[PDB]
Amino acid sequence: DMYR
Amino acid sequence: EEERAFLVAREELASALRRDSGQAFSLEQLRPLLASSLPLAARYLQLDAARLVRCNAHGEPRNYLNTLSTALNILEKYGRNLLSPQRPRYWRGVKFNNPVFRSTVDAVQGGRDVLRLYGYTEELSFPEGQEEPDEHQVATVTLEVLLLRTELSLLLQNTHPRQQALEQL
Repeated sequence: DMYR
Repeated sequence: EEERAFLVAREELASALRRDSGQAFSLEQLRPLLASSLPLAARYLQLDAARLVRCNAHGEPRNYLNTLSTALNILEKYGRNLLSPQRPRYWRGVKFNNPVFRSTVDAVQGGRDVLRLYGYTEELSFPEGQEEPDEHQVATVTLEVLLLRTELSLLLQNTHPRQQALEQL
């Protein structure tokens, strides 16, 4: 989500 | 003298974030940070709020402040993640091509520089030498990010205690  | 009273509250709430990551803040608690006569550079020590606001201030305030607040809402969550008792798996790595980031944070001038404040120094990612995030710094940046989002929302709804000074940006 926020890191991919 | 009076700058100290601000920093005390600033630190006391930063400590609160380190204890509980998901800690929520009202406008009642944020009050001493909002009603201080200090300038921007003396209220945001890590965050460059001035640059974040004025370098994205193109068009209607009703539109760029919402684009800005949307980014600050994600940046605050980037912080709260590193402060969680158990941190997410890929915490040390932030990819530009990532959906949530590019659609939100990378749409704002100076959005990346906020991540560098969190600890993502090597170019974004944490350096290998850094095995775990600085709990004090992150909570401090997270607080300032939360504080800025708060100030902008009070600007959009025209209730900011110093609305007649911030509009000079």
